[PDB]
Amino acid sequence: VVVLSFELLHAPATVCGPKKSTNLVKNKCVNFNFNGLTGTGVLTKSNKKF
Amino acid sequence: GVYSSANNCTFEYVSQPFLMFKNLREFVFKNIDGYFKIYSKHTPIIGRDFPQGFSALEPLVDLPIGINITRFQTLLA
Repeated sequence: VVVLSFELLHAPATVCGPKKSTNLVKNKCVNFNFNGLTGTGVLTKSNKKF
Repeated sequence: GVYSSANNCTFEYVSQPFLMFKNLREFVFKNIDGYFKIYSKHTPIIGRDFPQGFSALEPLVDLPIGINITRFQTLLA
């Protein structure tokens, strides 16, 4: 027998289920979610340097 | 490098930057809502202490620890 506590706590903690990622699509109007940042738009290759 | 004693270890983190005529080593250490954040930058030194010019510190690590910090001590060799 295996028993999983899943206790939870006040402190911030990152244990989480894996998030699946789809394939990327550019130059079309799509909905998107990039690491929690969500929105709607057309994604194109950028010349900006981060 | 002798160290002494500790128990019930909670969090570990290794070698994000691996290492961090002279260089100024600037660090900012802050603890906000349980996340311990370290920002740092290296500035070349040419014999003038604190080289002048604006220089901003980039983020180094962000540790979701939740530790309560009220005091700290610097460990010297």
